Amino acid sequence: MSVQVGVIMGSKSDWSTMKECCDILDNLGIGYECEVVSAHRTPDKMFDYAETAKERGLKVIIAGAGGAAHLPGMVAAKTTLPVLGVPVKSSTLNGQDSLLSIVQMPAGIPVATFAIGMAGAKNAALFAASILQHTDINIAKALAEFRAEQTRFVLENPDP
Amino acid sequence: VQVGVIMGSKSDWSTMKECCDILDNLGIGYECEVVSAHRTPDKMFDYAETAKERGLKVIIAGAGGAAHLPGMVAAKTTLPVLGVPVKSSTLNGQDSLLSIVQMPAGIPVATFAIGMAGAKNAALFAASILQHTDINIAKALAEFRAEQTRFVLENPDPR
Amino acid sequence: VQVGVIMGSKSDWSTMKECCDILDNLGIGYECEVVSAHRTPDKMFDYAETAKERGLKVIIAGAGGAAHLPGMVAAKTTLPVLGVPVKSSTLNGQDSLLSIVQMPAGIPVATFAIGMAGAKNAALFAASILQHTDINIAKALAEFRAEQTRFVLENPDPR
Amino acid sequence: SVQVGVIMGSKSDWSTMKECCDILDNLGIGYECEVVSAHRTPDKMFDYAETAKERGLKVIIAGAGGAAHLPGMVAAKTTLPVLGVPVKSSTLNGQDSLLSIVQMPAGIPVATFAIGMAGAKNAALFAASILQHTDINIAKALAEFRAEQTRFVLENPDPRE
Amino acid sequence: SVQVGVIMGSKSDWSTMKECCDILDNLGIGYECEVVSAHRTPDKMFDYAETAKERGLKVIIAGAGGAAHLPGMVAAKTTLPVLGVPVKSSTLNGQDSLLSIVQMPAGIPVATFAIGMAGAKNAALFAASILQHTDINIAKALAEFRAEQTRFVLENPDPREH
Amino acid sequence: SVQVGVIMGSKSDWSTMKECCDILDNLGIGYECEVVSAHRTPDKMFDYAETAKERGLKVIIAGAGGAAHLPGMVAAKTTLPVLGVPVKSSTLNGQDSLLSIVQMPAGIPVATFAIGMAGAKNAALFAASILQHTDINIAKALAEFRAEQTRFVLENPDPR
Amino acid sequence: SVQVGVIMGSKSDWSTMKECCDILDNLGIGYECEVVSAHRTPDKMFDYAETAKERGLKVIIAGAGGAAHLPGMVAAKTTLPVLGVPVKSSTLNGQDSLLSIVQMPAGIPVATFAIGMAGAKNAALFAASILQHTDINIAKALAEFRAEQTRFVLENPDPR
Amino acid sequence: SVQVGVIMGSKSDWSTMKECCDILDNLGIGYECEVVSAHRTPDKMFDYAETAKERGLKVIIAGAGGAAHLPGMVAAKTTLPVLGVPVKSSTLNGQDSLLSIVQMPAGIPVATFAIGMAGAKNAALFAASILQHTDINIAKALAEFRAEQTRFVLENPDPRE
Ligand SMILES: O=C(CO)[C@H](O)[C@@H](O)[C@@H](O)COP(=O)(O)O
Ligand SMILES: O=C(CO)[C@H](O)[C@@H](O)[C@@H](O)COP(=O)(O)O
Ligand SMILES: [Cl-]
Repeated sequence: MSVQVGVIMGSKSDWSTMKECCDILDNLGIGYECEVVSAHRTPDKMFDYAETAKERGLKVIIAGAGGAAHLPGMVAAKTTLPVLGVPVKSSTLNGQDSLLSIVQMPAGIPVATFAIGMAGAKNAALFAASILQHTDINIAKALAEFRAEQTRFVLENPDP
Repeated sequence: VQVGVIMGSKSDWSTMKECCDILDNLGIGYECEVVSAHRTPDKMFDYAETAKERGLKVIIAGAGGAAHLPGMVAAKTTLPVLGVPVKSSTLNGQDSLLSIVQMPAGIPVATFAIGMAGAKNAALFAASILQHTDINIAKALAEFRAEQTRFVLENPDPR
Repeated sequence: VQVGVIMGSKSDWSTMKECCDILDNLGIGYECEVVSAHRTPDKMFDYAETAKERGLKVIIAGAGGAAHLPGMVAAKTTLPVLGVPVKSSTLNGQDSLLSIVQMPAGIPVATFAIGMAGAKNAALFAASILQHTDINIAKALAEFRAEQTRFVLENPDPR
Repeated sequence: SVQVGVIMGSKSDWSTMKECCDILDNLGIGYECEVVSAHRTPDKMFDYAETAKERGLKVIIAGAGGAAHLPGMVAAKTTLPVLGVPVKSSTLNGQDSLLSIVQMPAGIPVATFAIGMAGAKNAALFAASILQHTDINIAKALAEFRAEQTRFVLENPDPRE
Repeated sequence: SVQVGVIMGSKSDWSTMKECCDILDNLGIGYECEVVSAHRTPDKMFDYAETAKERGLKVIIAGAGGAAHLPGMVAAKTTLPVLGVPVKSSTLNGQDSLLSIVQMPAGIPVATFAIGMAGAKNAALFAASILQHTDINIAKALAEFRAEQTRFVLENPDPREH
Repeated sequence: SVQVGVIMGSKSDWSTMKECCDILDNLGIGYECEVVSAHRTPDKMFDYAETAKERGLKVIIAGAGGAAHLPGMVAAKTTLPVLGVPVKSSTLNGQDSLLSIVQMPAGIPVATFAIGMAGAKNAALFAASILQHTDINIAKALAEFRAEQTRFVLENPDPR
Repeated sequence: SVQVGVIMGSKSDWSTMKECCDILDNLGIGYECEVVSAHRTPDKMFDYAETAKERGLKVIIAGAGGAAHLPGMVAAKTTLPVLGVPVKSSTLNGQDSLLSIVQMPAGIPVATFAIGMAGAKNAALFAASILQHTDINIAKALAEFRAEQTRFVLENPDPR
Repeated sequence: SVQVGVIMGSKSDWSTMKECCDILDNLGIGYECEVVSAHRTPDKMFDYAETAKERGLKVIIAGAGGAAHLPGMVAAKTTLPVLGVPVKSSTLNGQDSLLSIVQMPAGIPVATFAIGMAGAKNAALFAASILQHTDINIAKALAEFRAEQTRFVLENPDPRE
């Protein structure tokens, strides 16, 4: 698969959330790369990643971070590509800090924000597919089939 | 007409007008409509079912309180849906924000800041989806960002 | 079958089972079913539409996170809908609660406690609705209350 | 006939609770409205709840703010359905009242609506939905209300008007 | 002699409320402890509150969680000072308990303490500070409790101790 | 004869704490009211607390907002009952004030009342409930105030 | 001599940050103030942080609201102490600003003060306490500021 | 030479504040660690803050939880910089700790860091940034600490294994 989505995260500890993103991208046939890019510890690398993403052929960036979560916003500041933000569940405040740090962007620089934790990691991937589908038949198909199968799974198991 | 801007009531217009203003400035075609998830549920379903074949590429949906409009629209279209939490009078949009962003795995809504900020940013995010296949939008967005940057650099000492 | 007990997903069963248990204890006919607002939106609309003609008098709906199921069922039936916020793993049901209870004026949802307490109480409130027309349910509910009172008066010493 | 009791802790709740009464007025439902304080008139409170059923009330709608105990205590003392409206406190924007009403432990339910006027209105509309089952006038009036709110959106689609 | 009434909505509050009683014991203060539910035994709760003063009680400590109404409804039915302990609720970690107790409007006070066992302990120590004014031995015991807690920290300054 | 000390961290707390003092005046209870800052006058605050019992005070009522330390630090320096009134902060509507006062660890209690003027009123009424035991005049005036407020609601049942 | 850089995300933050500047003036501390937007002028922000030490700045005070990333991103790019002032957001009363600034994971600290003008004033006062070691005039001026504020409460005990 | 005083309200804070001291050790900064309770040892508290400067301290790092008053009260009684660490509380996950420390009114500042271990570590690292001007060895050690944390991310980009 050609490499269309960049999945980045603040530290290695985030993997247990962001893998669930990568797993879905994999299931949908979507080419991606994943990298640890810290906004606070590797600020220059973060700018360089953001700046070059479009000319490296990426179409969407999914960024995950926790606590004072700046990674998605600062990446969005340095690329015109759509940036999707995953608030990672923080051990002290259960991701309330993550969520507000990402979602409350003032006007001018957007970050599309999804649910705290794994659910938003999964949804970021599916939203990335809904971006890439307009341009890519197999990804359009794969997303259609995912939705059809999740719908079937609930229709087939009505008795709890 | 590539963007559908919708909201639960006319009371949301003071917020969503700002979304529309940015789409105009960027030369992006849009329609704007009151579509209530609770009071016009059948029209909400129809709207969402037919958006793609009507040629819409993104839907931007605002709602406050128990804000169900974005999520229910996303349930019924594969187009990307952008959720704007409208500031509630009682809880300052905290209800709006959680009701929109906390979608469980399977049906995503891209959520932006509470109020006017999220409205603008939704228009600007839709621009970044649409630039990929239209160079007039790429020009217009580049320029928008160029100008907002220039604006800040022109006024450095606030005294 | 007078009470429809529904939920967004199977994971909600550990909560919603306690609702059904109460209805059993009180001799109230019910059905329980997984109906997803986001994954089976058409089925949902259908369930809500046909509920009255199928004989249901009340619908009890549980959901967690961005909890849209009760509001949307309420939008599509004239029957009273009771909302149970299910405890979400990240925000302890704060999101579920606000997503259910903060309905704007026009379409109500009667909301109960987050978690098991709300599930049990939904079932009891449905009994309080249905007692008006059936003496056996009135007796059952009066007995349940008497039992819970006796349980505390007879066990006054925590030591 | 007087089928719904609308009660509240204090007259300062009236600006919220009046919106509940105006909706019952419009649906042609008979009600009484009354200040009954859980904290300042606890005995009258118990009395009101105790006698509601014999007085012919079918539903009680109770509003309060702060440490809002009125809905839960009435519910403790009557088998009638009680609806709880969290009144917007000046300090925490009704978050205290919401939790105080909605977080009832298993055994004594209170049907809880939205903080403030939205909940007040919805409380009334929800009382209509309980009462409709045995009052054709009420079934009619509630269907006309929902038809109207639906029509109003369909006929005014363009917010730029 | 029985001067403090310790009450709570349910037996599941005992793991918290037991800590209150332990302190009352240590300070030599007479008390009774009883489950009295505002929602399931509202009439017994009125009865308890009503009769407290004429039964010789001087303070009531009430614990409850969730939509915690016990402390405030007791306070509405007695002239005695009532101390409220918010019990840590499973769902909202006692945030519901705390607001349902402390946010009483003007007219009927409930002195409120910290969520959970910290508040249970402090409710007892606070009742001791009410009673000390007319009870010499309780004054003595409270002085000594405070002296001993100060000494414990003075004797253990180095957190690396092992 | 002065039995209640009413203190507060700054003059701006007066619009709240005046309501405490006004109830004390109506119940016939002697008090003094003083600006005592935990952060700007810590030595005076220690001294006030240390000498309160000696000066004849039976109860201290302390208001503060924000990072509200006055009630708790006074309680640390007297064995008298200390009543805390969280004053409504401009930024967080008294949430910071409430948590700063009520969440005392075991060992040093502060009796905490509602945020703002309702808490100020109730601290006074609660001080009365402590003082009534040893003073029949305070017991009578408190009893009347409750009978008054009950009768007012009872006599005005129609809110219109 | 310019030792403190006072920066803010936008002109609208000046209503808050002016109070910081006013206290620096009173303390006789040289400072500069500049609008530096993390999200709209990211390159300028990296340059400001990078060049601060060589320009002779000793402390940076950064104000921001919403998803407030300015203080954290400046701190990532300079080893100077960075003080963060959460600006009161119109929507969430600065709760988002506060969590966005204070919740920095281990590695890159930001010293955080109160939401709003309280924090703006205290950041100035705290910058003075860092600088006082290095300058006897700043040390005396801080000493006096405190002496005055203390005296002001001792001389004015009656709140009525 | 002891330049930083690390204090805490009780022994149950050590699991957090130990992480602050570890970092001071790694940076070669002299410090002392002490249990000083604002509520149980208020006099010792005042004396500790009073004498800080004359005993050679340049910065105080104070940790506390719940109604966390230690950091603010020490700042009211010394002219030295005080750093505040919110200790995670069992009931409210350090939300009380944070607000009790950070929301200091104008006049007496406390520099506040993240709730818990993250904040304890960052207190240490912020203290080092105050003191680096003073000792070229401390500036070297802080510069190296940062380099090391950056290297760990730049050299380990793929989180997969
Ligand atoms: O003081 C607190 C917590 O001690 C907060 O003000 C509460 O309001 C919080 O529990 C949120 O509640 P909801 O958002 O669930 O209503
Ligand atoms: O996300 C929510 C919704 O429940 C809140 O708005 C946060 O603000 C909360 O985490 C409180 O934060 P503090 O009270 O710790 O500032
Ligand atoms: Cl920023």
